[PDB]
Amino acid sequence: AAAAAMIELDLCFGLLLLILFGLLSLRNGHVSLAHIRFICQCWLVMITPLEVQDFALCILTVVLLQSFHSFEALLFLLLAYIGQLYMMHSCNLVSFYVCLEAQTLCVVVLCGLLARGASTSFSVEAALKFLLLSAMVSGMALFWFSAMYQRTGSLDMVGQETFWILLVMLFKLGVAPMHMWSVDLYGSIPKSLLLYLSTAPKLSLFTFWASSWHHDFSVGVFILFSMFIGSIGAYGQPALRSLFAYSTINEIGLLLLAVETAGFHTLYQHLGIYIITQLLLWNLTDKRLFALCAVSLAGLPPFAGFFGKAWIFWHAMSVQAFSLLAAALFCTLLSLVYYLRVIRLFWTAPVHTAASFTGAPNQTTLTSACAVALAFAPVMLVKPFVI
Amino acid sequence: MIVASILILIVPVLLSVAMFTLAERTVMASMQRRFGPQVSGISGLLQPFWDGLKLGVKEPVLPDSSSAGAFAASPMISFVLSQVAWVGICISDASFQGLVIMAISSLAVYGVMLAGWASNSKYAFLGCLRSVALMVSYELSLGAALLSIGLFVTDGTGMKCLNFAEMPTTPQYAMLPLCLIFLVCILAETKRDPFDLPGYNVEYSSLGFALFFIAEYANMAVMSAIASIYFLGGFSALKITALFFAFVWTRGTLPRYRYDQFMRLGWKAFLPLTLAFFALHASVAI
Amino acid sequence: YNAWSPAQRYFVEGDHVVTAEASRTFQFTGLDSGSFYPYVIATVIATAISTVFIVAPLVIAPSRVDLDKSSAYSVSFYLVSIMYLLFDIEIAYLFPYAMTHASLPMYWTMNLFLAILVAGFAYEWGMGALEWRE
Amino acid sequence: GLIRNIATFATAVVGWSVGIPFVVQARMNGYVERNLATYDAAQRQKAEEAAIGG
Amino acid sequence: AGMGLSTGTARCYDWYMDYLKCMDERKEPMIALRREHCLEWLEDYNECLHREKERTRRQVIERERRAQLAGGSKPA
Amino acid sequence: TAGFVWREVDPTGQAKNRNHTYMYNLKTFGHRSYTRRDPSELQAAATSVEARVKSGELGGLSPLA
Amino acid sequence: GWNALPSLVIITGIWTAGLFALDKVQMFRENKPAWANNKDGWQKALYRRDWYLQREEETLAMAK
Amino acid sequence: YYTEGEIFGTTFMYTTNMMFWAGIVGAVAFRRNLIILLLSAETVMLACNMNFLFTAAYLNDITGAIMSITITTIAACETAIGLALCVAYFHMRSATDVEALNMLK
Amino acid sequence: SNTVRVPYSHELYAMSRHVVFRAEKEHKAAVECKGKHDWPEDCKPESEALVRATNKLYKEIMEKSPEEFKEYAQCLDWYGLRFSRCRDKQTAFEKAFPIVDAKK
Amino acid sequence: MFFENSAILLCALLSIAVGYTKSPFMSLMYSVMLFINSSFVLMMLGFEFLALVNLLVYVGALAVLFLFVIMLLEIPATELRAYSRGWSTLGIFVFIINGVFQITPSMGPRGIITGLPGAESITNLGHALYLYFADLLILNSLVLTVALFGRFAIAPV
Ligand SMILES: COC1=C(OC)C(=O)C(C/C=C(\C)CC/C=C(\C)CC/C=C(\C)CC/C=C(\C)CCC=C(C)C)=C(C)C1=O
Repeated sequence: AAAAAMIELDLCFGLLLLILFGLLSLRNGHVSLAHIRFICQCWLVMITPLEVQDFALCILTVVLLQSFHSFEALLFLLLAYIGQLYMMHSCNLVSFYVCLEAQTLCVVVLCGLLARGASTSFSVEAALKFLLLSAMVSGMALFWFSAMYQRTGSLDMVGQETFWILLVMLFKLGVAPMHMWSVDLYGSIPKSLLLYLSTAPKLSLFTFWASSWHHDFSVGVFILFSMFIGSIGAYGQPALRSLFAYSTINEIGLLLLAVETAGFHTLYQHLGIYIITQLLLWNLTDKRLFALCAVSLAGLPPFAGFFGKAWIFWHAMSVQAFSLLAAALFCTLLSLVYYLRVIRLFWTAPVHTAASFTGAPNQTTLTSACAVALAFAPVMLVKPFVI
Repeated sequence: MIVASILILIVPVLLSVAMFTLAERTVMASMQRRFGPQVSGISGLLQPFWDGLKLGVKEPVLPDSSSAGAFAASPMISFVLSQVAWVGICISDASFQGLVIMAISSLAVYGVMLAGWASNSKYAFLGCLRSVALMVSYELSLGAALLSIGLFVTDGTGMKCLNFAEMPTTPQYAMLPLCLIFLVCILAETKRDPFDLPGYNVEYSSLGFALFFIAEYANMAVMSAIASIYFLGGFSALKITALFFAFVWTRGTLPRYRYDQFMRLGWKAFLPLTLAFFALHASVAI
Repeated sequence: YNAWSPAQRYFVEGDHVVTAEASRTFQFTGLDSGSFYPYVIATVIATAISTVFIVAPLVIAPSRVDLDKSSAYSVSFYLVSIMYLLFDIEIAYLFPYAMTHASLPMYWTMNLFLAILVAGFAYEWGMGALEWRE
Repeated sequence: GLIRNIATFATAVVGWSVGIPFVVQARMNGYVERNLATYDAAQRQKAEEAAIGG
Repeated sequence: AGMGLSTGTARCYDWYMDYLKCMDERKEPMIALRREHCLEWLEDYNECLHREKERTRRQVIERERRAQLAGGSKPA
Repeated sequence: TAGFVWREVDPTGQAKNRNHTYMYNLKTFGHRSYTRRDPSELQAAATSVEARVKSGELGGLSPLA
Repeated sequence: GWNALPSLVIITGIWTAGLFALDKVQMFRENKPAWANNKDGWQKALYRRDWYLQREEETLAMAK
Repeated sequence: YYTEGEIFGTTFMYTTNMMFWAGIVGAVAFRRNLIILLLSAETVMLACNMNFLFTAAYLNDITGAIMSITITTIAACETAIGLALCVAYFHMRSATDVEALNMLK
Repeated sequence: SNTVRVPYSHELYAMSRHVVFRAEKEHKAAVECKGKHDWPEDCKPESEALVRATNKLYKEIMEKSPEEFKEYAQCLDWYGLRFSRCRDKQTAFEKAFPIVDAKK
Repeated sequence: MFFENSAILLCALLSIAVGYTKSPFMSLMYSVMLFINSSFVLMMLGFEFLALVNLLVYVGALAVLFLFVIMLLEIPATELRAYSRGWSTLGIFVFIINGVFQITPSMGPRGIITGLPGAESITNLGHALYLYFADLLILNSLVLTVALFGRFAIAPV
């Protein structure tokens, strides 16, 4: 009986109808597609199950779709969402491989498609490098899956070959020293895909890790590499895109410290606060709120980034992971300097914000002003909330 | 015994290719109210042999600006693939024989593209891509036709296959439009009329050129045998001759398409028709 | 290939079976059912014949050196090649369906597969990508 | 030249077809030797545990 | 995922099912603690898979056969 | 499914958490088990077969001479 | 026309004689007129068992 | 000590291991173009596909064949997209680079 | 060791109709034993009984109707064990040797 | 079994040869030889249909796209530092260590395995693809859809 699979049939039927509707709308010469975007958001809601993580991903992708305008980009983001959703439910390396590869192909094509102006060739260059680096990591995953399949005779993810699969997962999160594909991507690709790349796949992969993964090894050297390299790199790079790429490497090192000491509640709290800050960061038009992102990414006390860092520090001290904790505290002391550089650049400066001329007047002030109210979330964060 | 069987197969293939190219000349002449080759031997029966021997003592032109290995390799690859496809027709018992021959005929594209890469002509590079585009475009309709054919091929034990000895010995009346599409696809693969616009062997002389034409006529005979197996209830000598006569008859009476015209035909007419027929036959076969 | 174990020889003992297998004639109704071995021999023999065709006019033909005898006398292909690649993969997927005696849920799964195929194809048709004007 | 390249390819193919099976044979011989050492050590441990384990 | 290539199931599927049944019937709060009590079924499943111990026995018999022909070449 | 799993909470609490791979394989492919035959039955059946051979209602072990 | 008849007759005769000769040769190799049939795993197992038992019958014949 | 089947199996596994590392390393080591890098990625995929098919025959199991079909699909899609991007980048940067498709120079 | 074998595959196909109508109890016992016990040692008497019951039947046919059985088995051998190509030989053999003992 | 083992070992030689040569055309020719030889290797394992899929997809379809791209984009620069710059000794050392000596093999502690031919059943494959792995089949279709749309969007205008 197939009566337990109506959501899958609904997914496929919705894709079949959406392609035909997008074709009919384009035969009329419509230069805007807000109706297509609303149908895409409805389809996103209709295929998502009733778990916390699934709906967090769903609501995140509904918010992200407001920064994309063409039909093909919307289709690629939907088919990347299918991989992102179904990776959280993957209990093998077969589905794991297919979901990861679908996401990689969608990201590569979007990086090629959306570039404009003088930065087109730089974006295509960085997309090619990302594709080549992704191909060999995919080959490593397939090779060691074949080794595990031959040794165990089954699809269980146990044994020594899980160390290389773990390295595949660490590549997909931009963990140093395999971090330079993300550093290349941050310097050229436009802001909407940078917003997409810093939020949704990290959530999808960490939920797969929380749900169906065990390894008998450690990730401590990659924690050290990510934290020290990210902090020193963001201290040393004057371009703002490289600053935010290296600060992202530092944040993924903190999330790996939360993974390594168990306690995924602190991981989920810090990831949620980080995702809301990212949603504020890449949609800013008034540059004074760039200082709020700075004080809430430096871990300064009353804002929500402090709470996200401080439960990670608390659980690390609870299980006595002293050396990694000391390295994390040193890199936190270093991170403050370049977040202060951000504050010097964009707060202690005269205010200029250009008006719109061709309509759409400051079109994402709702989301940015809503996400700035991360100064009111700390009242709920101090309680036993995320567990 | 396998080497003996293969050589005993190879002999009538080459003899038949010589007689096909003579019969094409003479039938094309009879439609045009003339005679065709009659002087060269009694009833002209030595003309292909003297063409082959004339090309044998002809000077081989090796251009000293090309890559000699790929230039030599292109007609060898074409000829070898034609002979191997004939062996797959007659000296095989494989379960997926039609898939084997489809795979071999998909390899035949390489001789055209190696000739296009090797010779340093401006329009050989221009025409090889067009010929490859035509063959590539009609291979998909051939594959979907094979999908429609294989839905009804079952052996005695109940297993579905593409084995030629398990095909029925009666004409497939239910698949007449698919048979017509298959025949026009054969015409498109062999670059005959009305798809003969693209040539690629403009720099070849003597026995490399002879290898090109032997490969072309042998591939035509392969596709004729395949169509007679799939649709006409078996492989026979009379069916080979009748289908060859039909191809020459079409070449006598029709003009050719432009490049974009047969591209639109193959990508907007033949592929949707073969896929729709596959869906209908799958609905019937349940 | 010859069998290397008593279990592979149906537990027949002796030395007559080993020599008889190593010096056997090829037989589709003996030990070599569905074998694909004549395809390799055909390649070797036809390569020999075409090499003899290549080499022979270098001996029995006239030749004259001249500097003029040794001289020369779009994105749609990208579309065709990539579309042919994807459609060939799809037909290869459809082939295990046609080789089975499929039940009704198999039929509806296959039709969902074909529907996704033809939906992408019809989108590229409607946007004017199969009109080969350029 | 063409004859030089065909000769070099034929030489490389024949040399690869004769040389690599010796590498594989040496590797398999090393694995057999280490496995036999492991078997003997396991038998020694079993005898020791039977001796002081009753 | 345990379906056979030419048969209904794989050739060592039932050994795997024996091991998983043993793991199912234990009550320890950790998988690593439950694994210590089902090591015999895991060993039999690994012996189904790769036959390392049968190969080891044949290697030992071959070592003795090569020893009884070099050190012992007794003529009649 | 063969590569995906979905987890939902029992409203009543009367469901036992097991390995979903083991449960999936039990429902999909089953599990075959066997037993060793008791030796007394083996010698009894061997004696009966020997008696059937001797009394003449059983043939030989080969069709040849 | 009458000039096109001899080549068309010769093609048929060539293919008839060649197929007859190839049939006789492969019939001598295989000794049964169903060698080209499709065979599944059960039929392959049956043929391989038959071949090995024929070899065993030959081995046992040269001992009496 | 070992049989002909064991030689055949160990030779297969040694061959595929050297194939995998050849595809991973060699075109980068010889400082080749992006087109040859994509070809070597196809070599990596072929090594994994051969390993899966060998294991599927070895265990009498279906999962290797499923993985084989999936690997062919994903590898061809990624290769086609990469070649399209290579052509676009070459046409964007050939006016000032000449050797634009070689990033290992 | 003793040589144990059953007739050739075309002979087995030619005699397969008599096996269930004349050696049903050996067939039942062999099927039940292989269902219960996996080790080949544990099902040796029933295996031996089924082999001997097949060989005794093969000895019966060659005493009563050898030429009809030989031509039918040769026909099955020639056409790749396809029953649909040897209906006349099958009818002649079953007429010479009935599947069940008629007029009893 | 000399020719079968030699045909198995030839695949690694062709894998090295793809990157070793300086001509891109010759690299593609080596790859075509490798895929044909590997399709014949897969048929030693008993796979008839999947070897034909290997041939039909990789040699028939993908290598044609490779040869079109190479023939459209490669003006001869083999002298232009493709010969004059050589190769990387560190990369060659990595290849030797990992693929010749094989310090981290896929079989791990095991060193000997018995190769066993299979018997491919396409009825089993059809049942598996269209009943047991149907969700993976549909997601493969979605990946092919991504490829088709993405190529047609990325085609240089
Ligand atoms: C309008 O279409 C046509 C063309 O344009 C496409 C042509 O170009 C040609 C001319 C080209 C020809 C005939 C070349 C192709 C055929 C060949 C080489 C014949 C092959 C025959 C063989 C191998 C058998 C002959 C050899 C024998 C008998 C061996 C002899 C040995 C001894 C005596 C010892 C023709 C006739 C034609 O109609």
